[PDB]
This record gives sequence, C-alpha cells and structure tokens, in this order.
Amino acid sequence: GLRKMAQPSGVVEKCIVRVCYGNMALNGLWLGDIVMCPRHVIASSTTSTIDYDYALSVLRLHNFSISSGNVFLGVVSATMRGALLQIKVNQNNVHTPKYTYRTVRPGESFNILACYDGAAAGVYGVNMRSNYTIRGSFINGACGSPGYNINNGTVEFCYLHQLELGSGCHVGSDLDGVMYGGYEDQPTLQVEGASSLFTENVLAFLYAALINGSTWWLSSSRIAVDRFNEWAVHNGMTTVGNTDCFSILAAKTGVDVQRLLASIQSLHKNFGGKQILGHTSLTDEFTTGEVVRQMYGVN
Amino acid sequence: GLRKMAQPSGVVEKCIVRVCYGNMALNGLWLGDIVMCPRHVIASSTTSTIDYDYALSVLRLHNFSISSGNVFLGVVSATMRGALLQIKVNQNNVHTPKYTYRTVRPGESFNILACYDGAAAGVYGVNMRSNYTIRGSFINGACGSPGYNINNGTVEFCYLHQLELGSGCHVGSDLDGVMYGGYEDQPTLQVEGASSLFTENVLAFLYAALINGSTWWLSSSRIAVDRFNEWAVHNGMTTVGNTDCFSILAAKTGVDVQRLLASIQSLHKNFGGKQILGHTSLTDEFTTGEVVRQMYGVN
Amino acid sequence: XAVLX
Amino acid sequence: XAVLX
Repeated sequence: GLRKMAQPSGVVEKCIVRVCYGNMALNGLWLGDIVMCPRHVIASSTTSTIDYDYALSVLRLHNFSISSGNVFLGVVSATMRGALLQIKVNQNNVHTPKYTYRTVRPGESFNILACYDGAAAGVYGVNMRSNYTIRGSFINGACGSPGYNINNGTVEFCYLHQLELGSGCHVGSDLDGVMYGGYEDQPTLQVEGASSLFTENVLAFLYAALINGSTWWLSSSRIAVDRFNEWAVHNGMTTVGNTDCFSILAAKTGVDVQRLLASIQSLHKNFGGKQILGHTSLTDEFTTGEVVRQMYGVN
Repeated sequence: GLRKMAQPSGVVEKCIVRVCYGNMALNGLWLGDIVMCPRHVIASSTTSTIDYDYALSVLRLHNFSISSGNVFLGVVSATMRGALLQIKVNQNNVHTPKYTYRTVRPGESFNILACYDGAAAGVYGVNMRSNYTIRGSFINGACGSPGYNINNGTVEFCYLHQLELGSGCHVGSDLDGVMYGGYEDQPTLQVEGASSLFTENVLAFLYAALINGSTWWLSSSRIAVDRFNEWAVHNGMTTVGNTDCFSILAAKTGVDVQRLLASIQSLHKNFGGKQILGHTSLTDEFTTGEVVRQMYGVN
Repeated sequence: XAVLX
Repeated sequence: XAVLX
C-alpha cells in the first residue's frame, strides 16, 4: 500500500513553545533567541475583525508569558512581520537546529508538527494544494504549529498554522509572515478557492498502483503531455512539466507518462465501483519523491 | 477529517543504532548499555528454516560493528531473548528515556519509527489487528524499527520489526522477544491468520462520523451489547466490552452504543455505493482515545 | 466564516 | 512465503 508518512520530528520538537498573551494562548517557534508566532495572539477578539496596528500599539510586554516546558522566558521586545510577531527573549535555544526559511509551492509535500499549549502532540505529512491550502488536522489551540521539511541535515521551516476555512481545510503563513494564497488574517467569510488535482502527484500514485499489481485501469491509448495539458486546464487538473523525475518509475513498470495521462482522462470522474490501492478517486497526496522513497528507498 | 497521526518521535530517535554483523545490517534499540535487535541479523537464509541455537553457538563478537551516528559502541557480550538478541555494549546511552516494556493488545494503536541503516527515516501511526499483525510500510533494511507509545511522559516500547507476510502485512516481536501472533522469525510459508474488525474501534469511527455531520447511515433500532457480541463472533467482528469509554463521544452526539451496533449490523460487508468520511467500508484504524484526542484534545 | 485557530 | 525484513 501507500502511506502518508512524516519525517522524524525530534529536531523540531524542542523549538516549540507556549506563547500566552492575556487570555489568548497558542504555539510559537523558538529559534535562537527569537520566538515566531501568529500575530492574533495579541488581539482581544477572535470572532470579530481585528485592527492589528492598534493591537500592536496597545501591546504590553509584561502581559506576555512565554514558556518552554515549565521553563518561562522573559520577553525583551516584539515587532510585527506580516501575520507573525518576532519576539526577542532573554536566552538562546541551545537546541536550535540548522534551519532556513522556504515558501512551499503547490504540489509539494512537507511535515506538520501539530502543537498545543507549546507542546508537540502529533506529526503527520501533508501536501500543498493549488489552492495554497492544506487538509491538516487542527483544533482550537493549534495555531503556530510549524510546517517543515528535513533536507540533508537542514530544517526548512515553511508553515505556521493560522486559519481554518469553512470548508474544513487549513491555511498558514510562511515564516516571512506571508499568508499562503493571499488569504486574510481575519475571521471574515472566506470561501476556499477552486483547486485542481496536481497531475504530477496523480501520475506518481498511478505508478505506485502499477508497482503493486493494479493494472486494470491502464489505458490502451496514449496522449502527448502538451495535448493533455490543454485538456487538463479545462478539467480541474494542473499541467505536467518535465517528466524526467518519472524515469525510475517508468523503468520499473515499463509504462511511460503518455499512457498514464490517457488513463487519467478516462478515470476522471469515472470509476464504476472500481478502486486502486484503496482509492475510489484520483489522489493528489503523494509526490514522485515520496513514492520512489517509500518503494525503493532512493532519492 | 480523521487522520492517522504519529506521536512526536524525538525521544526515540536517539535510541536507534545500526547493528552490523558480517554483511548484514539492520536497526537496533539502544537503551542503557544494551542494544536490542532481531536475532536473524546473525543468520543468513533465503528459503530455509534457521537453526538459531546453532547460529548463536557459532556467533563471533568481533564480527559485530554497532554505531550510533558515527559513534561506534564496543560490543561486550550477546545473549538470545526470543526473536531478539541482547547485545551488551561499551557505554550507556545518555539519552535513554523514561521507558517501560508493554505488549500491545489487538485493537490498540501505536507509533512506528521506520528506520534504515540505523537512522530514523519516517514516522507514522498504526493499529494492532486481531491478527496480531499490522499494516505497516516497510522495505529492505527496516528490521529492528521500533514501535512505541508515549504515555504521560513515559515511552512504552512495544514493537521491533521482524517480518512481512505474503499478504503484505507485517509482524514484529515485543521487547521481550515474543513474536506477536505466535508467528515465527523464519522465511517459511506463513499464511496471515483470519482477522476480525475490532468493533470498539469501528464504534469510535462511527462516532467520529456523527460528530462531522455524517448521519445518513444511523439505524433507529438497537441491540444490547450482549446480543451483538454473540452475533459479532460469527460475523468477523470482535466483542464489545465496558463501553464506558464511549461516554464522552455519546454525550457529544446524543447517540448510544446500542444504536451504533445496530447501524454496524446493517452496514457490515454490505455498504451501498455511499461513503462515510471517505471510507467505503468500516475501518478498524482509530481508537476511541484517538478520536476523542483529535476532535476535542482531551484524554 | 474563516476561524482563527 | 514469509519475508525476514
């Protein structure tokens, strides 16, 4: 089968803190002597629109309580950075990892470390949709939970949880304070934009099906990438760029992309009780990287 | 939605070590001055039974090379403990956590830290089936990957990966060396036993569906736990116990277990074309604990 | 309609 | 057959 897996979370776990301001408490990212967290922690309203410039002017540093475990951290200063606050504290996080900031692109996968009250509670893998939204699992208190990728010893922080749209899906900002998908830091009515199936991930999935003996749906026809692309844009699917990353998967199945692309057009909104690897629909969840890594352990 | 999530893995990551014997290399669990790993690390077989008593008698300590990162641990002695080896080493694991050994029961969920070459590679949640098997995701090199649960600051080690049955499911031993389900650590023909849906987990699932607005499938009828149990045993489902643990979920839905049991009977191996939270059948995956934790954040 | 977490 | 990992 095919599992969504998370990378090991240990390196990120000790950077998580509790940021309580007044009666609001959420999670902050505690790197060096700075704590990043969602700016709405300093707001007095959560269900009505917020004037953040006024909230910043009324801010009192002694109303902050920041803690790592049961160890409390004195607040030095605070500045506003997009949908975030930079908070300076009295000491470095000795366990600060080698890290960078990186903004995720649609289709790319990363890890979510779900946090509550400044403590890591769960870790799971997610995939950034064309929406610039994600289907996370968050409840009250989860805000400030970090999204990350571990790449050759380096932690790439890419997400801090901010918001749940009415559809149940989730939006965060990157570590630069920029809300993904241009979403707004307010409790206003915001309908989740239209999104498309990321076709490259769908291809990876169908490849995974071929490898594990699922071949009933394989089509007899084939289509060129660019002729598929002109169909995809009108059928709620993304375009396919370079197919080189599919070389390993093609080599092991003897099936090329052109034939998978054709099978997708016949499987789009059409199955008939059929199911591939336990899916009744085309899934967007897994990248080629994840599929190759999970079946063969190569990058 | 309802996600299989893993608990944070950091506390376990520093207990993982590479255990090499001759040519063979897998993963070991490194607690105190002892390293636990699957005993088949000293055997070399492909199609025939292994005489482990003989392999142990021929065992040479200087053929071991054990490492934590790039730090090598000198081997002192080795003894056999069920399907495992107790390898005494040069030094103490300074990062040894507060831990216990616990053998999992059918229906219970725990975490898997997938390891390769002595390094943690991925973490995901699993559930022990009535089979005493799990549906993991393991490839070559994964043996010795630990299973664990974190309970009130205590790490409960419950699994070391040993084996993949022909059906694709997986078997490990507990940390006492006892193979789950009495399976054997041999490459012999071993058919995956019959298994039943763990009804209590299914109940948790249906509660989760009610909570997320999925109420089409509810039956108006009821059966007592005592009569459902006598039906369940002949229809591939486990018996229902104390049901007290469903109080929180019942209170949140105003629906009792008896009525859910009735829904189950009408549903079991006879779903329509409809789905329930994206599931086409009753799922065994989630415990009441996981459901309550994920929806409300209480334990 | 969007809730801050 | 069973496969030792």
